[PDB]
Amino acid sequence: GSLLDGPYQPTTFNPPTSYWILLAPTVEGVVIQGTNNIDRWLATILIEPNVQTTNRIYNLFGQQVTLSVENTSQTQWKFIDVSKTTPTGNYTQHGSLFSTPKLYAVMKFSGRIYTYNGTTPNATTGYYSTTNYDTVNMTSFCDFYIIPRNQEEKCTEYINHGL
Ligand SMILES: CO[C@]1(C(=O)O)C[C@H](O)[C@@H](NC(C)=O)[C@H]([C@H](O)[C@H](O)CO)O1
Ligand SMILES: CO[C@]1(C(=O)O)C[C@H](O)[C@@H](NC(C)=O)[C@H]([C@H](O)[C@H](O)CO)O1
Ligand code: NA
Repeated sequence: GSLLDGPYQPTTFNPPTSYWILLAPTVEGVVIQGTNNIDRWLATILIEPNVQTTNRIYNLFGQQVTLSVENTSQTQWKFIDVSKTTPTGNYTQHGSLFSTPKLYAVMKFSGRIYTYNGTTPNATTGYYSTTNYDTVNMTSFCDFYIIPRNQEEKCTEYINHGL
């Protein structure tokens, strides 16, 4: 199709700005990570339905990181964005997406990293103001597609309803 470039394999890349990276993860874990190497170490984790509060180990930027996570949703998977602002600091959790299709998306745009949050089929976009936003290198750990920002409405549709 002429709307969705891909699919592409898991890879390390520095995407251009104004492009949504539509991610299609399979199992629970780290979906994607990215950093400006300065003041933003950002990642998205996926959690299966019905997970009571527990510590889990995630491989973030080549080290084991223990995070306290939960998914109280009985039916929906949970994407959590994870952020630390210093290389030696702690990750905090933001912009949860409760999802049935299990699709996620990320974009570098005007000073920010954009992702989706809320509850499908009514998910919206959210953002993280990021120093040198355009330089952020990403590693996707799952298959992904590329869709232009001018076609954002269709990306939102996919987040909410699936492919
Ligand atoms: C500072 O707030 C947060 C965070 O890290 O962003 C919010 C998050 O909802 C919470 N997670 C749970 C399951 O309660 C978490 C842990 O309580 C804390 O990190 C202990 O490690 O604290
Ligand atoms: C400082 O304000 C903002 C920002 O980055 O511009 C506003 C933004 O709406 C908010 N996004 C979400 C999804 O929570 C974000 C994060 O809480 C923070 O960046 C985590 O470090 O904070
Ligand atoms: Na999010």
